[PDB]
Order: sequence, then C-alpha cells, then structure tokens
Amino acid sequence: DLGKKLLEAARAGQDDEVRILMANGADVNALDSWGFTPLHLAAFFGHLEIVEVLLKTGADVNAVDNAGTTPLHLAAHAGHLEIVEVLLKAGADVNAHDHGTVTPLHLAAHMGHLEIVEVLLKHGADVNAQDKFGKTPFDLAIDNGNEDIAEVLQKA
Amino acid sequence: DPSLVSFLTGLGCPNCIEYFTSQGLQSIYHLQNLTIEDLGALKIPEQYRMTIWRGLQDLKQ
Repeated sequence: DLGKKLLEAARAGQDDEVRILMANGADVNALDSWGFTPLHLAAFFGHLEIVEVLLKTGADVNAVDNAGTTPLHLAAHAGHLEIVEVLLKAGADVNAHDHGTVTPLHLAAHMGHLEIVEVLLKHGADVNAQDKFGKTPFDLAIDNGNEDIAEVLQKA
Repeated sequence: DPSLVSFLTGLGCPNCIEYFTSQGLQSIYHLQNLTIEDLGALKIPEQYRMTIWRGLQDLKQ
C-alpha cells in the first residue's frame, strides 16, 4: 500500500516516488514492522534530499521505532554529518535514549564519527550518559581505540 | 540493516554489532533463530550474551 511503498522509496533514495506517494495519501510517518518511519530509513541510508522533503511534509523528527531508536541515532551511527545537522536544526532530541539508555553520542563515538561527535557535543550532548552496561561515549571510543574522539570527549 | 543497529541500541550493546556483521549477519531477521550456543560461538562476552538472547526471544510468537 501507499505507506509501504513510501518506506521502500525513502530507503531506496527514490525522491520522485517519495514526493508522489505522499501527495497520493501516504502518511509521512508510515511505519514498517520494526516501527521505522520513512525519515528513519532516509537518515540511515544517507538520502539528505529525502530527509528534507519528509521534514517539510511533517515527518516526526523524534519518532521512535519499536526499540526506542530515533532518526538521529541512525544518522549518527551511519556517519551522515549533513543529515545529523539537518535533524538537529529540526529539533531532534540530542540525548534521546531508549532500556539500553544509549544516546546518539554513544553510537557516533563507537563508529568513529569525529565531526558528528563534535556537532552533538555543541548541541549539549551528555558525555556522562551511561548505557545499561555503565559504558559512556568515552568508554566505547576507548574499547574501539578511537583515540581522537576519546580525547575530544575528555576536552568536555 | 538499520533493524540490527536499532535492536542492539535498544538492548544497550551497540558495541556488539561487529560480532554479527563479521559473520555477514546484517538484519534482525538474520539473528532471529541464533541459539545460546551460537551467541557464544560468535564470541559475544557473557556481560552481553543472555541480554541479546532474551531480546531475540521477546521478538518471537
């Protein structure tokens, strides 16, 4: 149906179909079986033009999937700096956490995304945030030998 | 696949993702039927193992 095809188009980077399907009656916040919205999928797969189109058309910047993950979590993990900046400007919750109490900064730290780590820090990201296993962004940057990030995370 | 990133995020062990992707397991579907024994074979630390297993059982019906 329209919602499924919009989720598929957003994942696949099909910007015309994204625009057409919403005009035809697809909910901009259609859900897949994991509770992903089109914005979640566009944010993870790096489709900035589609992220922008969805936000313009009323996408929930802070939508949570069935595991409590937000588009900002996915963009930070996946290292999409331009998307992370566009989500933060649109009011993305900088310290969103789920059970696992894992924040976007945790994921950027782990995957070695320096510039995203800095941008999150600049929007008041919590360096003191512990996951369910008492690990902080700092702990994950060490465990992964990400030295520059571990450094910048002490620096605050 | 974002489902695997999101799953492990929800459970508190995003640092566990490479134990799955190093075997070419990319999505939550690829994990659904792993055993307790299988999670040990993947060399997931006991800190995290049973948390991951219970999470996978919670997805079943």
